[PDB]
Amino acid sequence: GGVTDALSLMYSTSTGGPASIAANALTDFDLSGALTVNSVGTGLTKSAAGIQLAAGKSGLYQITMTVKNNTVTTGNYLLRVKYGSSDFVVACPASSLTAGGTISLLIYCNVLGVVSLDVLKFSLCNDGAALSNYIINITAAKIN
Amino acid sequence: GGVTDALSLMYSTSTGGPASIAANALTDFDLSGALTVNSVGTGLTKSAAGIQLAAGKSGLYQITMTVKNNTVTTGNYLLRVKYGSSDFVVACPASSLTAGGTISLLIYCNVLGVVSLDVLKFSLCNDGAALSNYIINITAAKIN
Amino acid sequence: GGVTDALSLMYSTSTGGPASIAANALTDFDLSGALTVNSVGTGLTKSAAGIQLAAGKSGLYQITMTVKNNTVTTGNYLLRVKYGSSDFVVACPASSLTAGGTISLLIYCNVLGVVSLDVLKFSLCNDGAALSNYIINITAAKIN
Repeated sequence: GGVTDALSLMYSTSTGGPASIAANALTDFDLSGALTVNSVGTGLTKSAAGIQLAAGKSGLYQITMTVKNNTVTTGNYLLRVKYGSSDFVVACPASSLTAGGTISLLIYCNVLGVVSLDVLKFSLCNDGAALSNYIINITAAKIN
Repeated sequence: GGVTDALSLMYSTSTGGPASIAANALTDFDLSGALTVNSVGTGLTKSAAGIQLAAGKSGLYQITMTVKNNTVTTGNYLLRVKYGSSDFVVACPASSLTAGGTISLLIYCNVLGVVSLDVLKFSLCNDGAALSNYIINITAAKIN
Repeated sequence: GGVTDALSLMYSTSTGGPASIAANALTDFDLSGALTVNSVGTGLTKSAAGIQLAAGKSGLYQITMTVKNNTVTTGNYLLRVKYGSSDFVVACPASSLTAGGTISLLIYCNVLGVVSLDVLKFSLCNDGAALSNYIINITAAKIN
């Protein structure tokens, strides 16, 4: 029967992202100006903090964030997703064939009802170069 | 209630894969001869191009591709999944304990109704050696 | 409508994990003493072997295991998930910004009805240092 809530975004320098994502650092992304590719329900909404979870929406969430920045083919792409006190990370070695990275997660999210706390945060970068030619996709879906 | 469509494949030199996957290159996999491990519905079907999405099947898709080739324990395993104009990648450092790699994604797929365009494409390799001893699994499920 | 079965665990030295996870080796985790963060249904239960699948529960499973051990920022974090004869792996380069790793999978699980065979096994480590300051999360959900 599908899922009750979901949000899929496209993030780039033209769609709400920083003109240049600094090298070797992780600053959470303001997602208010991201392009909404698909939306289901009203429990997940973009904001300057990341992706907000509406009250009463505790449960299991499937999350994916990917990045391609074909001009940066060296170093490692660092990706991070946070929720409350938990944070999840991964490092993806860059190459000409894999100019970017991916992080996917199935996590349990407890919603306290404090908008500034109930938010999925996202960030990524390359540890050796700035990114100003990226296509980033962020999708989250409540599967239970 | 489960999902409406899903396909899980097992790909090897004995089940439709190349006798030898060339090193440091990414050629999309012909999946017509892959072993169907599990199948749900009729929206996702294997083909020479990858995994076809039937008309009217736009939505959210959960995808995973993994590989084990225990004889190749050096370099990085490069994995890639494509759909339309988007492509997702990841690099996984090889070791004797981790002789392979993994890429998982939750992406939104828009189905235009052009079989040759509406297809999930898959490819992987090792950046320093050819693979001729691999077990590859590819699973895709429409979750919304 | 959500999922029929799911289990989300929090594993640490205080919640059932080894006082010290040996370097460069993969020993499956005894999950009997892990903290149950969320539980759905009765098909997935923790045990000394990993996460048990109840009889009649064959199907598609979404799995994620993550680790953070902020004091170990070098080498690669090696993660592995096994089920029956299949095993899936990934390596995640460590850094101060990414002190850990992630592995996510959508796999098909055939349940034979042999408790000691129908179990998801988990293990991870750092290839250059022991881990005694970790927060590990393991979540599995039957999506079909």
